[PDB]
Amino acid sequence: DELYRQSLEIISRYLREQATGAKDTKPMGRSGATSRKALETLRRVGDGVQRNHETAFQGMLRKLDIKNEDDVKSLSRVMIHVFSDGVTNWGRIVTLISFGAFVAKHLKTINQESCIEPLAESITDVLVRTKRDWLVKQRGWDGFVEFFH
Ligand SMILES: Cc1cc(OCCCc2c3n(c4c(-c5c(C)nn(C)c5C)c(Cl)ccc24)CCCN(c2cccc4c(C(=O)O)cn(C)c24)C3=O)cc(C)c1Cl
Repeated sequence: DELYRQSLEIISRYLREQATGAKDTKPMGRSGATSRKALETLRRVGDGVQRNHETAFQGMLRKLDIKNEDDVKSLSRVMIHVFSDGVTNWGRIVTLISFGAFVAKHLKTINQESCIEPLAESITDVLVRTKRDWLVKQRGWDGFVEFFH
């Protein structure tokens, strides 16, 4: 119940603060410090990988044809297909979240900023439902931060 809350918190914060250039006006909620270290890891690595995959991400966005929140409810299935099953590791996870961050930037640009919030949820939903057991075998986000030092 709570690990989903933690992950969702991190992703929503990262996506918003990537979309807007701001750094939030408060700290984090319950389990806040681990979530902060995760968010700063994201700050570094997400921008790096987004720069590396600018071409593929930008062409995919060119395809995705996103207009409103209904598009958000219809994109989760493409996200699931691309993230699917097979090789599981932290790099693919940060890549998931990083494409979420680019999508959030774009949504703010088209003034459809309100769609950033369901997006994160969808990401987070797909993130837990598909990797839950493995995440606990990584003691959650602890495996994340320690991996990326
Ligand atoms: C529609 C949508 C999806 C989203 O993300 C879904 C998963 C992330 C993603 C992947 N990929 C994406 C691509 C993409 C496509 C399609 N083609 N190319 C060349 C790229 C870069 C795009 Cl454009 C956007 C997101 C992703 C494919 C290549 C990277 N990867 C990958 C595959 C296999 C092994 C490894 C690997 C290792 O070695 O362990 C490390 N990673 C990075 C690997 C992906 O799973 C997110 C949101 C919010 C939305 Cl709404």
